[PDB]
Amino acid sequence: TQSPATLSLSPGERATLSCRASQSVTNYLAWYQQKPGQAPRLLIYGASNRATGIPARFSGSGSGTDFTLTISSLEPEDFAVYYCQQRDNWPPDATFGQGTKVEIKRTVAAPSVFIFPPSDEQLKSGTASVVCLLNNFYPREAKVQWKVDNALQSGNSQESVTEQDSKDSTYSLSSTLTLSKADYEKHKVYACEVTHQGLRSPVTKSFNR
Amino acid sequence: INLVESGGGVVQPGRSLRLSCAASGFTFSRYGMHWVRQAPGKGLEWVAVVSSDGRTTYYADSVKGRFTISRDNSKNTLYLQMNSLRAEDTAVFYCAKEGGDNKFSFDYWGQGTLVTVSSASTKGPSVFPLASTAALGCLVKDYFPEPVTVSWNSGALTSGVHTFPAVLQSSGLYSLSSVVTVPQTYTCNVDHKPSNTKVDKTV
Ligand SMILES: *O[C@H]1[C@@H](O)[C@@H](CO)O[C@@H](OC)[C@@H]1O[C@@H]1O[C@@H](C)[C@H](O)[C@@H](O)[C@H]1O
Repeated sequence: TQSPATLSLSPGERATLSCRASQSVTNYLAWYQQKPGQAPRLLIYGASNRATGIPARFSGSGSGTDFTLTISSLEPEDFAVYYCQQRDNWPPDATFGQGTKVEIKRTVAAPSVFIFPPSDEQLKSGTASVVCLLNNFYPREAKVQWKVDNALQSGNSQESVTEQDSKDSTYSLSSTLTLSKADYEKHKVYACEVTHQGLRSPVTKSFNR
Repeated sequence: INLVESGGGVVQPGRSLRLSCAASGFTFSRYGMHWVRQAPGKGLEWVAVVSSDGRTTYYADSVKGRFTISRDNSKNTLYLQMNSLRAEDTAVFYCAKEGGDNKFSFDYWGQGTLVTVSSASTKGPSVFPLASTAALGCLVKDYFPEPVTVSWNSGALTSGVHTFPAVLQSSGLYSLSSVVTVPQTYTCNVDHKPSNTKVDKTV
C-alpha cells in the first residue's frame, strides 16, 4: 500500500512518500520513478541504498513495515510517479505498490465549462456523442454529472484528462456521453453539471435539442 | 548494460505472441530475469521470472498455463511466449534485470513493448466537429488501433490546444477529442497510420 495517492508540492519543497510492505525485511524493498511513456528507473535498493546515478536528494529508510522515500528538495524532473516494490527469495514473485504521484502545486482555478451537441454529421451516421469540456482547472479532482431531461445518467459516459499543463500547470477534462441516435432524438435538455473546488456552487451548461 | 524488446503486436484473442528482450553489457547468464507488465492507466504488475541458469521459472496467477518464460543464455535473450491471449492482457510488457548488488530489486529495464489484444479489426476514424472565450474541436471517433495524431492548422496553431488521451469504448473502438480555446479558420489534421487515414477537418 502506498500513500498518499497524490503529493501536490512546489519545486524546492520536501516530498515524503510512504509504503507499507508485507515484512520489515529491509533488504526486500525498492523504489522506482516513472514518467509518462518511459520505463521504470530504479532509485533505491535494499530500502536505503541509492542505485547507480541517483542524486543525493533521494533517501529511503524502513520503520517496521512502513518504508519512506524522501525527496529532500524537489527539482523539476522529480514530478513523476513513484512505486515501491518488494520481492524476496522464495517464492520469487515481485509485488508493486500501486504508486504515488508527485504533482505540481498551483493555485486553485475553476474550470470554464463548455457543452457540445452531437454534430449533424455524426447523426446522419447513426450515433450521438455529447461532449463536456472542463478547461484549465486545478486541482485535478472534479465531478461531472450528465443530464437528460432531468434524468441522471450513469454508465453511458467516459472521460479522460490531460497531463498537467507545462505553462500553467492546470488540467483539462473531456466527458463524452454516448446515446443511440433515436434515444438522443427523443429527449430535449442535455446538460453537464460540474462540481469543482474553484466553484462555490455547481455549474451546469446545457442545450436544447 | 542494455535490453532491447521486440515481439509486441496487435492480436486477436486466442492468438499467440512471442516477446523478445536481448541483453548486452553484463553477462546474461549471471542474473535472473523478469517480465513486468503495465496496463493502460495502471501500475507496474509483475508477470514472471526465469532463473539465471534457465531451469526454474515462476508465474503470476493470471498467466499460468498460458505464458511461458524462458531464455537462451548462449544468445543472451530472454523470451515470453504468450498463448491464449485475452483482451485484459493488453499492456506494455517490460523485461527487467535482477539487481547486481541486491537482486530483489530491478536495476535495468528494456524499453518495453506493446501487446494489444482485441476482437476488433483495423479501422480509420470519423472526424466530427465540436462547435469572448470560445472553444471548438474535433471528435476523432471509432478507430482501431492506437494511435492517432492531431494538430491544428498543419502545426501552426498550438497555444490553447488540448488533445485528450484516447478512451476505449465498449465497441472496442477508440475515441478521442481534441479542443482549442480561442479569445479566422480552424482545421484539425488527423492521421491514423494503421489504416492510412489522413483527414483534415475544417471546423
Ligand atoms: O538464488 C537461488 C538459490 O537461493 C536457490 C537455492 O537456495 O533457490 C532459488 O529459488 C528456489 C534462488 O533463486 C530464486 O529464484 C530465481 C528464479 C531468482 O532469479 C532468484 O533471484 C531467487 O528469487
